[PDB]
Amino acid sequence: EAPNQALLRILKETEFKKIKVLGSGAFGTVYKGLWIPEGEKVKIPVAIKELREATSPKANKEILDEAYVMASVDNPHVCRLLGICLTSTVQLIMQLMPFGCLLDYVREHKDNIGSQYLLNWCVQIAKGMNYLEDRRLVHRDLAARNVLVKTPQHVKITDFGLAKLLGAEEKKVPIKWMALESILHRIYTHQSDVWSYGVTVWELMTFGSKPYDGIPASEISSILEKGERLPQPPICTIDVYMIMVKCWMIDADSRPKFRELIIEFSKMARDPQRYLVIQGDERMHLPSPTDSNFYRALMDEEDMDDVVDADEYLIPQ
Ligand SMILES: */C=C\C(=O)Nc1cc(Nc2ncc(Cl)c(Nc3ccccc3S(=O)(=O)C(C)C)n2)c(OC)cc1N1CCN(CC)CC1
Ligand SMILES: [Cl-]
Ligand SMILES: [Cl-]
Ligand SMILES: [Cl-]
Ligand SMILES: [Cl-]
Repeated sequence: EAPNQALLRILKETEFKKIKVLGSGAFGTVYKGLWIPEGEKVKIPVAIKELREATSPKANKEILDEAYVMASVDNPHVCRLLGICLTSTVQLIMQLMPFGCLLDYVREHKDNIGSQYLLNWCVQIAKGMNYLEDRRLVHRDLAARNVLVKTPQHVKITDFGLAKLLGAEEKKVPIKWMALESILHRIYTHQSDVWSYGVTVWELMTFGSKPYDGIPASEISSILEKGERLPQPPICTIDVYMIMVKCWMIDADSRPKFRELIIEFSKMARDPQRYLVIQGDERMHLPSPTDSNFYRALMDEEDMDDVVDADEYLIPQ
């Protein structure tokens, strides 16, 4: 295979300050924060994923795998890794996605989310996945909770901790998002991801409902073998639902390519009303502020005159 000449950047902990906890897990905490590169004179809104514990070697090995992958990708719909910090525990410094989970987002704003937005998120997510396929990368954990929202206009994929190379046979499980071939055979492929992509498209079409809700995960393998699938969402045209259903074929080669899913949804986003029926589609506004005022309250700090988003902070430094 090709040599991987990604640069891994090492940051001083002095260069950045934590501001708020975004998420607390066992063995990890995620901070909203600010980062000032050294001698740069720019301020960069970051999220900082840190391990509370000392190893936890398996946990420690999993965070460095995640940094390895994230450092090795460059795409507008994949999340950037800015660098790592070699403190008592290892920290990942990544671009901050100010609007959070796409999952959280759809539930919080379901009454103000129009068809153009849904169709385009579908297009972008596919594009990210297609980029990962291009790089021979299998995500193995696509879901709406792992898609982050930079602006309402711009989502990016994330959570590469489980990400493996194709055919790697590398050393909880979501289950509901998992292809049948993955549940029975621990087989994972880009077309395995295509399945998870379908379940994600479903999660968005229902504004965040739980797949196979009230069904125990142990049951699911039998359900999918019988021929049962997720129901057709209300807002959902047969055309869109028919796309989901093809992602959920038994024969993974018959499932659509991410290459194709970009094209299909892209066409639908040209006439978004014809493929998704949303009550009051017109008087729907989703607000993205780009003002220097906007960043505060968050990281209220004081003066954000020198903010640069990660996407505008490029290197060779
Ligand atoms: C639905 C959970 C979520 O994503 N909440 C969230 C996310 C962000 N933005 C953001 N930007 C960059 C990163 Cl790396 C993360 N990571 C992150 C944040 C929170 C939980 C988990 C992760 S992670 O996927 O494990 C990463 C690989 C470490 N997040 C955000 O920016 C403001 C705010 C939120 N939330 C958290 C939940 N909160 C209500 C309790 C609403 C806003
Ligand atoms: Cl500082
Ligand atoms: Cl966490
Ligand atoms: Cl500096
Ligand atoms: Cl970058």
